[PDB]
Amino acid sequence: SFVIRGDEVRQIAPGQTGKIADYNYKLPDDFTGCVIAWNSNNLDN
Amino acid sequence: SALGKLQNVVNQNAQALNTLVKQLSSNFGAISSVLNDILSRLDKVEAEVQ
Repeated sequence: SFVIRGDEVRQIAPGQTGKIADYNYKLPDDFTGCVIAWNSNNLDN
Repeated sequence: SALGKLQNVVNQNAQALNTLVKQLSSNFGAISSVLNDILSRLDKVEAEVQ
């Protein structure tokens, strides 16, 4: 569980690259699982 | 040309090995036949498909 800006979500996938994938959170190239996301402006900071 | 049977064994062994080496240069539909191009031009998820 984490919060990011909405544009970064495209990096939350097996074998991806970019700022989040390089420096915060990465999935293995053979990941088994689900990625779930939503806009949360009640937290908008 | 009297020994054409023995010269055929020599020629067929050479032709088969030359074809086996030449087939390294073919694409087979891949982006390049050079394996280090694919690994340097593409990210892993695309490179493994190529």
